[PDB]
Amino acid sequence: GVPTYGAIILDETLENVLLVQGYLAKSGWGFPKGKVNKEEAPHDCAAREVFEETGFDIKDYICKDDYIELRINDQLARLYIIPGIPKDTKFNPKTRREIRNIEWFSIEKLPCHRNDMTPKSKLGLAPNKFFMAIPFIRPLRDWLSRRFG
Ligand SMILES: CC(C)C(=O)/N=c1/[nH]nc([C@@H]2CCCO2)s1
Repeated sequence: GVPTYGAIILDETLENVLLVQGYLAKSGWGFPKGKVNKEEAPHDCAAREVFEETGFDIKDYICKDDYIELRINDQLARLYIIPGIPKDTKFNPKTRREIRNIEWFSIEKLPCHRNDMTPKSKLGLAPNKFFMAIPFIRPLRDWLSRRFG
């Protein structure tokens, strides 16, 4: 699978994260990210995708060693951690044919797993609008505990 790159943007209090909502198969909330172009460096891909999806330029704030990376279904997604961005920043996608909405979310209120259906004696997981973000939540909380406190 082609690698994807993006960002986890936090505010100045470290208790809110910026998520974006797409359409159709990307109809829920997730971190801004996308697929790398041929010959494009990881940091340049992350900045390009975040600016296309949010209108905010991270290039002068990326730190090379500060990211969370996951391999899901043999595809690799790497999100650079960007703290300290003011909550009154004006965010605007480049293409609203791809992005429905942009919002801050409390990290402590976000889910870190989906719920089962054991009350119905049925296998699988119940739907949740944060499905694309959920895999990053626990590793982000653990990263923030080790780096800050
Ligand atoms: C109404 C809208 C915000 C919403 O929830 N969209 C979803 N689309 N995909 C979902 C399911 C559950 C997780 C796996 O796929 S949830």
